[PDB]
Amino acid sequence: MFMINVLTLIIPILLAVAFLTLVERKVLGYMQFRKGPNVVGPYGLLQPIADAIKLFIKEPLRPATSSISMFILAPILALTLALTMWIPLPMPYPLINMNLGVLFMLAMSSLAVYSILWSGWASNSKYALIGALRAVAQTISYEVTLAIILLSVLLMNGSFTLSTLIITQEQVWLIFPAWPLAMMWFISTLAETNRAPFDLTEGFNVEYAAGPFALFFMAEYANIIMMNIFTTTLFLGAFHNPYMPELYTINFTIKSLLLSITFLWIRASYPRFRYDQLMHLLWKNFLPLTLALCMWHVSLPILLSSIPPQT
Amino acid sequence: SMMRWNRERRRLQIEDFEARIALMPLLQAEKDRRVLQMLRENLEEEAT
Amino acid sequence: MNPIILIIILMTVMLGTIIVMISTHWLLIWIGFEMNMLAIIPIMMKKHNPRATEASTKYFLTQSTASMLLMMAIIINLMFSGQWTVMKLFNPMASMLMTMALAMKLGMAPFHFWVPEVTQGIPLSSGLILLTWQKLAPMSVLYQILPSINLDLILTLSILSITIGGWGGLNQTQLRKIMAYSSIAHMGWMTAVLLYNPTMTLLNLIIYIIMTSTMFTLFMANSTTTTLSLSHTWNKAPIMTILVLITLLSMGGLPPLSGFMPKWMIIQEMTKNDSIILPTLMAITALLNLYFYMRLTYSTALTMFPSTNNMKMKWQFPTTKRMTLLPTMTVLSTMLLPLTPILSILE
Amino acid sequence: VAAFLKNVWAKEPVLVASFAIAGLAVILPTLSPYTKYSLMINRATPYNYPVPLRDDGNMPDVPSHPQDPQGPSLEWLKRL
Amino acid sequence: MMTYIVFILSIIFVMGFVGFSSKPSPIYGGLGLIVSGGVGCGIVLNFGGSFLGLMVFLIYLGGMMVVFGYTTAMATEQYPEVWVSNKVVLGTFITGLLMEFLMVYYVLKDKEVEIVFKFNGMGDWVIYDTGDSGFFSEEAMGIAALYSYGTWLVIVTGWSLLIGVVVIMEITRGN
Amino acid sequence: MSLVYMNIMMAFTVSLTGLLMYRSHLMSSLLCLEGMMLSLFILATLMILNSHFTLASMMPIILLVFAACEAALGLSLLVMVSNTYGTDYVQNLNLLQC
Amino acid sequence: PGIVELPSLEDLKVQEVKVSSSVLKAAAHHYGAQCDKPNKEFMLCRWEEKDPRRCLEEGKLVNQCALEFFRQIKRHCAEPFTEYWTCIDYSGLQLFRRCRKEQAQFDKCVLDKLGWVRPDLGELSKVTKVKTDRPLPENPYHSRARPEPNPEVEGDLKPARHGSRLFFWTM
Amino acid sequence: MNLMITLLTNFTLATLLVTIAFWLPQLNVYSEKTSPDPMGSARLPFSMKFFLVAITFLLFDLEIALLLPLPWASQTTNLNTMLTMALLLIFLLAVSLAYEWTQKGLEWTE
Ligand SMILES: CCCCCCCCCCCCCCCCCC(=O)OC[C@H](COP(=O)([O-])OC[C@H](O)COP(=O)([O-])OC[C@H](COC(=O)CCCCCCCCCCCCCCCCC)OC(=O)CCCCCCCCCCCCCCCCC)OC(=O)CCCCCCCCCCCCCCCCC
Ligand SMILES: CCCCCCCCCCCCCCCCCC(=O)OC[C@H](COP(=O)([O-])OCC[N+](C)(C)C)OC(=O)CCCCCCCCCCCCCCCCC
Ligand SMILES: CCCCCCCCCCCCCCCCCC(=O)OC[C@H](COP(=O)(O)OCCN)OC(=O)CCCCCCCCCCCCCCCCC
Ligand SMILES: CCCCCCCCCCCCCCCCCC(=O)OC[C@H](COP(=O)(O)OCCN)OC(=O)CCCCCCCCCCCCCCCCC
Ligand SMILES: CCCCCCCCCCCCCCCCCC(=O)OC[C@H](COP(=O)(O)OCCN)OC(=O)CCCCCCCCCCCCCCCCC
Repeated sequence: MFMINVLTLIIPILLAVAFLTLVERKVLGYMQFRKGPNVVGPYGLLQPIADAIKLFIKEPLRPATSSISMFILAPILALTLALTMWIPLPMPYPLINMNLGVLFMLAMSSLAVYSILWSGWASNSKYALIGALRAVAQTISYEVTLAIILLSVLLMNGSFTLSTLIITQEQVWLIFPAWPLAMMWFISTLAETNRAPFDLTEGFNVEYAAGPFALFFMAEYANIIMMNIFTTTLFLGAFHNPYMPELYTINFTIKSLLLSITFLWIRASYPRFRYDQLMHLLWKNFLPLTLALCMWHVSLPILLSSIPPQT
Repeated sequence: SMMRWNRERRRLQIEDFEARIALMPLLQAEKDRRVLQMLRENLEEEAT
Repeated sequence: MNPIILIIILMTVMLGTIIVMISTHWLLIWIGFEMNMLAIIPIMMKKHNPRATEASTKYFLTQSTASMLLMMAIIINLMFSGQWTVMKLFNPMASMLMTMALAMKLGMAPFHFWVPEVTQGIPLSSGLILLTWQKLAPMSVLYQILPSINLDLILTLSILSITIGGWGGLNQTQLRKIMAYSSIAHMGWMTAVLLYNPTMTLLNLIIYIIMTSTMFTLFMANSTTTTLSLSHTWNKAPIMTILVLITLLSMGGLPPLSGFMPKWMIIQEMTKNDSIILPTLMAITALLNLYFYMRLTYSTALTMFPSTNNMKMKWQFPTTKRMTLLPTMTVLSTMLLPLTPILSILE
Repeated sequence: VAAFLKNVWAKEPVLVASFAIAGLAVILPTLSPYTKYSLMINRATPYNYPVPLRDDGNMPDVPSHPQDPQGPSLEWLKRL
Repeated sequence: MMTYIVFILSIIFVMGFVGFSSKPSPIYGGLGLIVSGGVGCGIVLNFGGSFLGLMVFLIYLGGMMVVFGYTTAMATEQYPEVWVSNKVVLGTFITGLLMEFLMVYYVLKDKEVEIVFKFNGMGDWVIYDTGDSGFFSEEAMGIAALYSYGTWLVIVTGWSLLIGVVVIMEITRGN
Repeated sequence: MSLVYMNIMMAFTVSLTGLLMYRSHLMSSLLCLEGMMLSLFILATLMILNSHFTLASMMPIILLVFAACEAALGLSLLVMVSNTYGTDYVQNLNLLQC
Repeated sequence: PGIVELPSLEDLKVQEVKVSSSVLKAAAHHYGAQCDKPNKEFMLCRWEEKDPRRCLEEGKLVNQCALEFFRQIKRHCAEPFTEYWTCIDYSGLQLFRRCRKEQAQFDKCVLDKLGWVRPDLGELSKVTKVKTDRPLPENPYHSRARPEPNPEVEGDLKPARHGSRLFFWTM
Repeated sequence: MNLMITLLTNFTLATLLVTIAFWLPQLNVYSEKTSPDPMGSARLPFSMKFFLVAITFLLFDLEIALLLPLPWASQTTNLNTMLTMALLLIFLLAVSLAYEWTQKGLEWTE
């Protein structure tokens, strides 16, 4: 009965990642004054299935790998860490209800750079290795402000429990007392997944075939949907009636779709940063403000007597 | 808003903790009889 | 190096040694050793040449291995005692591990194989710090755990340290490696008398630090790193010529100089405890140290003199170098023997 | 000290905002009246069991039942 | 079988270090140390040390072993390996890892049960749930006490981290 | 003594034997050293959680942080070696024989 | 060593309170109000004796007074209590804050039919004083006598006789 | 237990999708192709800046590891000491950042 619940989590994740490609191409279509896919299925609803069957029978490149084991374990780790970030997410009750789900997600996302690094070393190219090292440096850079912003917000929560984060926001959204943390969190999650305007990989895993590239691709989009849902729970937490959980489920679904389309609407609006310009954005703009707001959200529940409950 | 609601949640935490405190004598007496039951059973099966 | 950063780093070295000296807890002992190593690593790389990077790498590897063995000894103590007081250890396995780890931090033989290398790779002031200040923290931990130190192990390490620091001084023309093998021999001397009277351990430590600091201060005043470069001191500064060599006659262990003060007192505490063979052997090996270091004394005060013509230019310039405490440390390293019963202040 | 402040607010508003937020986070917990209530709520939160005392005979400040007058009361927390 | 699980992980943990103490390469050495960190974290998590296991993942593995793999990947110039079609490029990997789990299951033999059954821990070893603790992880509150009780510890730790930043920036300059 | 503690000590001694027999690289030395640090973390954590000794639960984190900072220092040393020779080979570190 | 004296199975038998935890949490504050005295005499015996074997009968007194707490709910107000603990029982964390109208009905029916006042916030966490006739334990750790300390130093400090007595130094 | 089953199912689905992604187009007998990028035979030069940002990540990540028990430390009784040490840790993280600033450590990846 629990394995049924694991399958009903992981199969709709893959279906939602499949149709996120359609939603991305349609929304980027209409924002670019054009249409997106509408020929393949009715209004394009068979374009993800056609793209998947195309990528999964495409020829493997016969890759001259510098290692077998890291070449295989980078998509495996990418998909496993793409799926295991979902299991503490409260929707309104998670698959794995754990007391440290926030810290669990921060740890499993900090482990997600090894897929990039092992894909980089598993290629023979020095240029692909340089691009992978740049991507790893970018991602571990923005994980710093992920951790500090996340800590600063959870100083209003009481604990690292994600289900408690629904109880915290029953009177007001947590974007009202923490909107600078919200906007820096949102740009930081934008810069984690190498999403535009932080996508200098399209400006490292091309040693793979088109199939394993589809695996890294769907792991990246599962991370995009997951960080949008986690931002929804973290700042725009919905109303929850324990006798009708579908109210919370429809509410955070609508907010997660709007935030994912906000990613799609940011990527069709801005040019890319140069690499040192987003290192400047992290280390010289987001990090002083983030440390000051960390001091502020430490010392503020003490001065307002609004220290949240531990339990 | 977070001020009023964190203060109310602290009052609710104190209410739950006082429920725990009112229940701890019964749970402690049942725990004592639990462990003495199991040790008497282990003693008798050790003797046989 | 930025001088404010130098002051901060030197105070951090002193702070790490002080945290090892004042703490009643094992985690703070380990923290003080970690702080001491972390801060002393740029002192070795003051000049930024490949020999300093090699020396700092060897020093990092040895001191990191000693730090992890120290933490394993602490963890085994927490198994068999459930507590953290810096006192005697409650397992001879943890006692053996902490004795081995402190012998690695001191560079006692057979863990001596990093001491003549690293001292060769680094400048003279950083070698001065490595051979004077870095002895103070592991000798303090050995002072605090001596009810658990195995007798046979500390005597084995002591006599092996004295023999290897003796036979290391033959084949050397480098002044820094000679100070390093003298370091190894004197650490064998200090840990010989540790389980019998640790006041003589502290006396040997203080006299050793005074003599080593006098020698490195003279080496910095003359900017000489080898025996052959030391041999030109008679023509440049003739007062510098003999002070090096009466200080080194002290460092051998030779009356009436104060470097005869530790070893004799060490023998004076080991013939009480019915060990006659062991101080006899250790001080015969100290005579072997006298043999090689007296050959160096003959090298500087006598035969191999000759100068070069550019020395004539150095006659028109005095030493503007800071010879800090060098008359004080030269007086305290020779003429202290008539004040030998001052050692009661070290109880 | 004022034209320099306008200059640094023109050039670098991020660092001005950071130092202002950090300065307020330092000074404002002492300038606040509600800071003592944080201390009072955290010391009145009962994580343990309130172990009773043997009645020796002369303890006027210690009650005999939770619904007694004497004892530490949280009327201030209920009202605020 | 399920009872001895911590012990099983510990055996794998020991075998994990034999993955890289024999030192086949620094890159496979990092890979073996990551797998060993995961299984030692499993050992930690199965005593109720949830925060400490997440410090293994977040700080040891995702914080420091990322930097070890990063610095290793900026050295040790690579070279290709066998890249025949799928009967070599993945089939040998699967047969090798099946032989690795064969080696894991292979050590639980008659020379092991003389140590396991004479010194049976499972049944009386894992005693972290001995009675009630209350409304709090004792390990969480012990880590929380770093700020009220650990004033000197936090001072010397933050000073060592500041000195670590200064020391790295001084030695990595070359001037 | 106990069994799982003997396993963590066995891992510590195995990574010690790997730390005491160098093959080619300095990164192998740093990896064996940090495997030693990992085993110290595991064994300290199991002792501290076993005895329910509460205040020592901050101790392994301390044992992490310093030592991880220590590893950072070691990595920087390796880098300077690899900026002089091009490799991190321990046989390039033999100029201090004389 | 000595044989540990475990009491018999017949000395442990009591009429248990066989209700679930949501029944106990819905009936927690009135239990803390009305069953105060044998509960606190038991927990005072439990923290003073540090041994459950000497805390048996007082514990049974708890299990004598808990059931008479619930029977007096079962005779008068079993239906508002059942409607209240069902809504307590629904929730995962068993929130008091989800069940306020059933709480008001249970408190109203209890204050009417029995006259019990639900305690204020802050009262059940009080340290109370307990009057007992049982004695104070003179050695609850069962410890033996401490070893005697070393004799301290005393008296006026005289100078050292003929100095240090170090081989030839006369001072 | 449920967590281990969930991790095992996620790992099995990942390995199954990788195995399908490798073995399904290797049914094809397409072509054995020959004749094997911005460098052809150049070695990798080391870059000091990437290592500086990696070690900067590691040191600030250790400072974050210290900062992590703050939502639990807010519940303590000695709030003045707790607030002083929390502000002291975040201030030392800021002092490490300012020293990384002024010694040109954040340059050419600022
Ligand atoms: C109304 C208010 C006013 C009242 C005023 C009353 C006082 C008025 C006079 C004021 C001045 C007083 C001066 C001190 C009192 C006399 C001390 C004395 O002679 O002790 C005898 C002392 C033992 O003889 P005693 O018959 O048993 O005692 C007669 C008294 O009752 C001795 O009594 P004690 O039982 O108290 O003896 C104490 C004890 C007695 O001794 C012992 O218990 C045995 C320990 C003795 C040292 C053994 C060390 C052996 C290994 C190291 C040798 C190093 C090389 C030797 C020197 C080479 C050149 C540097 O002394 C010690 O432990 C300290 C060490 C010896 C220092 C003596 C004082 C020297 C001050 C000036 C130093 C100038 C450099 C001298 C040479 C440096 C070495 C001494 O003689 C020796 O040990 C022979 C060594 C030389 C003694 C120094 C003579 C002092 C005058 C020297 C002026 C000329 C300097 C020339 C330039 C520099 C040298 C080339
Ligand atoms: C959670 C749901 C979503 C949340 C909101 C996010 C949705 C909106 C997204 C919009 C599109 C974003 C596109 C990509 C953005 C990347 C570029 C960018 O903006 O970089 C950040 C830019 C960078 O600026 P920059 O790059 O222009 O700066 C140039 C810097 N120099 C001069 C050094 C070269 O801005 C920031 O870093 C600001 C971050 C937010 C600051 C919030 C401060 C709050 C107020 C504090 C107090 C201030 C007053 C002082 C005290 C007063 C007391 C009374
Ligand atoms: C290259 C190899 C293959 C790569 C892909 C696969 C591996 C990498 C991706 C998956 C990572 C696995 C992470 C496993 C642990 C995650 C942390 C964790 O367990 O946290 C949850 C929870 C703590 O929360 P809490 O609520 O306190 O616990 C219940 C208390 N009432 O704690 C619990 O609930 C404890 C549950 C029991 C303990 C679980 C132990 C899992 C098995 C050991 C580790 C397995 C992975 C080893 C290799 C890792 C390589 C990175
Ligand atoms: C129970 C006892 C407890 C312990 C008691 C106390 C033990 C003290 C141990 C002292 C160890 C000191 C080590 C050296 C000092 C540390 C800092 C340092 O190295 O300063 C020297 C300084 C560096 O200048 P720099 O520019 O780097 O010179 C190199 C060329 N450019 O400048 C120079 O290089 C100038 C040259 C002269 C330097 C002389 C320094 C002597 C310091 C030691 C004095 C003697 C020991 C103290 C007194 C006796 C106590 C043992
Ligand atoms: C006491 C409270 C706690 C304080 C500690 C915690 C602070 C949290 C934020 C941490 C920030 C860490 C890094 C800070 C580095 C400061 C030095 C600096 O940045 O100098 C350079 C800069 C000139 O800019 P430039 O060099 O051109 O920048 C490169 C891109 N163009 O120079 C500048 O832009 C000038 C920056 C310094 C002066 C800023 C003054 C702000 C004043 C705000 C109002 C008063 C606030 C009260 C406290 C006083 C603060 C000074």
